[PDB]
Order: sequence, then C-alpha cells, then structure tokens
Amino acid sequence: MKRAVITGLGIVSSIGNNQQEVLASLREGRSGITFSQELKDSGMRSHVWGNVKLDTTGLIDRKVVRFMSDASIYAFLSMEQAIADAGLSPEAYQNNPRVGLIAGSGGGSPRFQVFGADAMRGPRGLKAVGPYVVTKAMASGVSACLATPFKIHGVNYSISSACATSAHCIGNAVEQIQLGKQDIVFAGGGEELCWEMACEFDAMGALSTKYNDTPEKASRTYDAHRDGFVIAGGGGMVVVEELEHALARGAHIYAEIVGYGATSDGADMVAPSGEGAVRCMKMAMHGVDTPIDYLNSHGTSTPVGDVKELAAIREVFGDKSPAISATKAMTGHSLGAAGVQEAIYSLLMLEHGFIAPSINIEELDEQAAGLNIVTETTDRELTTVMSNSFGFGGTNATLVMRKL
Amino acid sequence: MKRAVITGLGIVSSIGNNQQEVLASLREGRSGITFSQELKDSGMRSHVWGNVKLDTTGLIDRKVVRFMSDASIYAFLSMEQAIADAGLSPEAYQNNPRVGLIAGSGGGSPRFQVFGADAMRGPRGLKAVGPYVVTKAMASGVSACLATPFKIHGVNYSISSACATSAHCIGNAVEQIQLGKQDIVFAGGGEELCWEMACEFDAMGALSTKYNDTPEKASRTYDAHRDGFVIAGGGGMVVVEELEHALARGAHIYAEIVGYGATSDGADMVAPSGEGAVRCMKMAMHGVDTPIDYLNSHGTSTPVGDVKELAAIREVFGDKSPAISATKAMTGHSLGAAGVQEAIYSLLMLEHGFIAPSINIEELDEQAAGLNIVTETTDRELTTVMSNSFGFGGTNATLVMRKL
Repeated sequence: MKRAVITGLGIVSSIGNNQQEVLASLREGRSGITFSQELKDSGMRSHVWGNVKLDTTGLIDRKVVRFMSDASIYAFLSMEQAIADAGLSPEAYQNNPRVGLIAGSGGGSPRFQVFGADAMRGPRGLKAVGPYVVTKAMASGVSACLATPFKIHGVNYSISSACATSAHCIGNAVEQIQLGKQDIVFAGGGEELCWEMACEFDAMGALSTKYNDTPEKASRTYDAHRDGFVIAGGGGMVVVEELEHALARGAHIYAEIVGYGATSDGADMVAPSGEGAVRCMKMAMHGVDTPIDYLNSHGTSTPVGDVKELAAIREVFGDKSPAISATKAMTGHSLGAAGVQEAIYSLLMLEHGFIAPSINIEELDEQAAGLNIVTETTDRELTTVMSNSFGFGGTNATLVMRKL
Repeated sequence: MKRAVITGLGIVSSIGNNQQEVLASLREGRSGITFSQELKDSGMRSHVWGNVKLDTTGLIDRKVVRFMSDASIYAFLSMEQAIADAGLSPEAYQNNPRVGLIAGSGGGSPRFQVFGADAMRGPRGLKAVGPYVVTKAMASGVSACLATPFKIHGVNYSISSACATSAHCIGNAVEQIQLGKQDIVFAGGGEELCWEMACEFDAMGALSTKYNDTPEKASRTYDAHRDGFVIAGGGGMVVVEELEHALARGAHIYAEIVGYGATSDGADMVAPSGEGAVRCMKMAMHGVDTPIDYLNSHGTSTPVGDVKELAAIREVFGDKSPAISATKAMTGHSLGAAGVQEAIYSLLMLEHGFIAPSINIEELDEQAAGLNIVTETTDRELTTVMSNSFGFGGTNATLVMRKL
C-alpha cells in the first residue's frame, strides 16, 4: 500500500517558537518551565508552567484571528511554518480535494467557555458574550479555524484523545494516505495554557506542587522525587505526504512513518494499564525491519505513569531496549499538542543525529535501572525512532519514524 | 476491500429514548421540542430546545457515572442499547483488540468547564472542583468514559467536527474496517443540553427566537419564515462491523455503508459554501450503482444554510431529486450527536420502509422549487439512503447506506 512521509514541520513550544530555537533547546537541555503568577493567583498548588514565550499580537490577519482561541493561534502559526518548510505553494495545496487537515486539542478552550458563561451571567447578557465564542470554545476549533484560511478542500476534522490527541491526528493522516484518499494531510494540534483548565488537573492531584521555588526542576521524569506533571501550552504541525507525490515535487523528506499503533486499556480512567501500551508499541513495530534507536517516552513526571511505561518498554524490547529520553522534563506536558511536538523533537533528533537529554534526574527511580535513559546530549547517527503518547481514558498511540 | 455493515443501534433523542419510541415519532411527525425555563432564566432570546425526556438517575453504576458529563451519559445508554441490539455478549466485545470505539461530542462539556472555574473561584477551591472534572470537561470525554467501562481494547478516541462530529466518527469506523484493523467499531456521539453552551449560539444569532410561544413550530427547515436552529441534546451509537465477521456470527444486518464522503469548504468561515457539500455528496456516491431513494438533509432551519444545501442537492442530482426530509424540524439540532442520530433515523426508514415527513413547512422557500421535499409520512420500499452533515467551520460528511 501507499507510504507516508513527513515533508515539513512547524512548532510553537515552551522551548522555542520555531524549529531552529527548538533544536538549540534540545541540544542544550534547556528548560522551558517558568513560575506562573496566574496559576498562583488562581489558588492552585502548582505554580509552574511551560509557557509560550511569544507575542502573537498581529501575526495573523484580523478576519482570521477573530475566530481563534490560543490553541488555534499556536496551531495556525505552526501550520504556516510547516507549509514554508515543505516548500508548498498555494497553487499546489489550496482548493485541492487531495489536501486535508486533521488537528485537535485536548481541552478546546476552557478560557473562552468560561468567558462566555461569565459574560452571559452579567447585566449585558448576550451582548457581553459577542458573536465569536463558538469557534473559540468548540472542540473542533483547531481544525475549523485553520481549514478556512488555508483553503483546505479535503478532510477537515479534529481528533481528541487527551495526551494522545495529536499523535492520533498524525496516525489518522497516515491512514488517509494509505487509503489513497489524500496526497497531503496537515496533522497536529494546539493547546492553550490557562488556570481555567490547569485547575482541573491540580484538583485530581496530577500536577507538580513541591518545586514551585525552583520551576526548572519541577518536571523530572524518572527522578525518585518526581511529584506530577508540569502543564504546558503550544502547537505543532507536520506535513504528512504520500511518498510518490513527495518525490515527484522534490520534497525534503525527514522520515517515513513506518508504524502507527493505537489501542485502548479498557481498565482505568486516569492510570495506564501497561498491557494496552505493550500492544500499542508492538502494533507500531509490526513489519518494521529495523531496531528502535531512540524512544521519546510519554514520561510525564508522575509516580505511577513513568514506571508503568518503563515496564511496558521492557516487555516489548526484552534484552535489546532502545536509548530513551523524556523531553517533558524540559518542555512540560502540552496535552493535545504533546503528540505532534514530540514527533517533531524526535524528527529533529533523527535529522540532526543526536539524542536530547532526559533532564533533572538527581536520583534515578529503581524501576528505571538497567535502561539507557540518556541524561547528557549525545551525538548519534539514528535511523529509526519511536514516540509514545498515552492519554487519560486509557487511550494509547505510538508512532515509528524512519529515514528513507 | 473489506465491507462494513451496521448490526446494532442505540439512541437517546428528543423524539425517543430507544428505537421503538424514535420509530413511532418519525412515523407520526411528532415534535421533540419544548419550552425551556432554563434557557429563559439564563437571559437567552431562544427559549426552546430538544430535550431528552428521561430520568437518568441510577441507570449507570455510581463508580462509572462519577466520571461522566451528560454527553457521556447519553452515549453510554445508547451504547448499551446498541450492544443488546447487535446481540453481543460481554465475551464477544470486551478485552478484544479487534473491537474499538470512536465517539465524540461537538462541545465536550461547557457545563463542567464552567463548573470547574466557578468552584475554583469559591471558598473551597480545589476541593470544590474535585477529581472528576477533567474526564467530564475534556474534548475526548465521550470516548474515554465509554471505552473504560465497556473494556474496549481496540481503537479509542473522539472526532470533533461540530454538526458533522458523529458522522465522521461513523466514517472513521468504516475506515478502520476497510484497513482491516478492527472487526467491530462502536461509533457515535453525545451532546449535553445547557445554557452554558446554548448562549454562545444565541449570541451569534444562530438560534430560533420568534417562536418561543409555540415551541413545536420553531424548527422549520425550508420554511420561508425560519429564523435559526433549535438546540438539542442526546446520544446515539451504531455497531459498525466487518461483513464476513457479522455474517459468521449470525448478526442482524440493517445496512451496508456503501459510501462515505468527507470534505472541506475552505471558504467563508460563517456560511456553508455549497461546493463543499457537492463534493462531499459526490464522494459518498462514487461507485454506488443504485439511485439514492431518500436523503436525510443536514437542514438546520437557518435562512442561509437551508437553501445552500438545496442548491448543492440540485447540482448533484439535477432533475432526479431523491425524496428529501429534514428530520431536524422534529428533533432540533443535537450538534455532535446529530450525525449518528440521523444515520439511525435513516436506517429506521430503510428497515421499516417509510419516509419521515419534513414538518412545519407552511410556506416553502422561494428557492426550494423543483425537488421532492416530503411533508407527509410516506410508506415506500427504500433500498439506498443518504444522510448529510455539514458542520460549522466548513466541515462536511455524507454517509450512504444500502440494503444487503
């Protein structure tokens, strides 16, 4: 069947506003985590976040931006970058039934939902709400707000699956290529960063609270004293393209997507089962005839989650486990954006031949022993990389990407 | 290529709490629309809705329902119905990697997004928010809250695309069967009904406001004096199953899904383009060697939307219009749940051999001439039926279903 490759990428993240900045951060092991007065003022216990350090004012046409929440803004900027990176002209990708968009968010916009409800409850009612809240607050905001301005004619929808959202978007893009239905699908996602949503995670005890005085040290996947994830926002987009189409136009090809796993735990709402993750990784590796050289773990800095994933990795790989690092120790957890951003970090590692460090491991967890968790930037000629995304609701995605 | 059939259905709708009540309403042309004191009290101009008339107290086990918003409640009940209808024992569908779930909502839970933020701002902060808000409020709530208790091991995620949400869910389930990845996928959706979300639509002028004194007349697709849609809630689920698998287990088969179109307008953010709909219908009809006997239109009762769709229908079918009716005139617009509910209405018409009326057309729109809009319940042997879902943000889905 038809083969899918990645021919362009774009990213707005806590560790950089484009792939050059991101690459520099990854090589330097630089944290994107800062203290948040907003989170503290809200009454949360977690006062740290992976914020986007970019003034987005004026970067998007008013007729376009008026419909957007922050998740859409970040995804739109990421898409602009990916189109430039891929070398695609509007003549080629616009008004083209074979060009689609699959991009989502984990939460939509709790900020604008709450804005709408607060405004409605005041003296001015509907007039205070205004006419733009639906496209800001609806679950499909990221796809809707981008398909119009980019003149997309093919598929147009959002997948959501919490922490796995943008990984399933990429996988679904691969399926569209495999089915012969699309030549190009822009795939990715975005997530806003706001107390309105973050407080929901703090309320379930999911966020780091013990390291607020040292924000760069809060996200610490695999460290014995990890205490929850650090919430983040941002966006990413990749250009998923059918192989012959890419070759015909002289595309720059980063990698082929040679595996896509998607499974379900059918067990616990918020904790991973392990069994689902093993099936997901094995599914992504089926027929892949090369070893995994580097695995970018889901690894959110949670007591239970981090080691559940490691146990699954041991079962999958037996006595030949890959180099591993958890880039969330640098970036935080961008929820709906995490899958595509982490696919991008993995692609940059593949393209530039290095492994980004798993930072903040002062004492390695006993359940991580004997694995090559890479803690210093390492130059290495990679060929095949794997990235895991294991979301709330027992939803699992794994992507395997390989040089062509 | 593998073929996909529907072997079970389940529904909680403004017109009935199961398929027997729905069939009776469809045949009778009975409105599901009532006056809402909730909407009026909130300060809205629209005071009518398509509510679910069912006390859900104690229908779902405490430990399962604690994670759920109303969208998930409705989808869950619909799934129970669909499972019984398909004759699937727990052993048949649970803990089975070949069995998946793709189900979504258009809005997630605005009610619980707002609840979280309100709770956080009160005297108990995180303790008032509690540990269940993420699963209620996140965009993937419907898939997450069902995959766990039904012990689903295959695919597990939500698609969101506004009014097209659960139609794309069904189409993606078909794709999973076509790719040979799953033998059964439960597909569908749910939507809560609440002022928190409804007020956003009223604020953009989308909802009917002139008929609050006569709620049953408010939703009036194709009528010259239509003035916007009537918001609704509910759920639906269908069992999408690979053909040979269905036959081998002695399943009852309603219909084969013989076409699925998904396209994008890429045009004006606010209005349907018309051309996107044409492309979607044509995609769904590709290779289907029988005429479309009946078309369940998207038709929401909006001045612009209704006639845009009629124009697209004329372009596709010329002078050989199918029988058409807009069931939203009875049911209102259940947003994320509309695609699966309307596929179910269409399947019931196909199974029982009748065409449900397009009600409330007192004066046919000056731009609706030369088509067959059916306004009275009509018994007729049907073979091939089509259902359109054209979502906000220019996202289109069409399903074509045919007797085996």
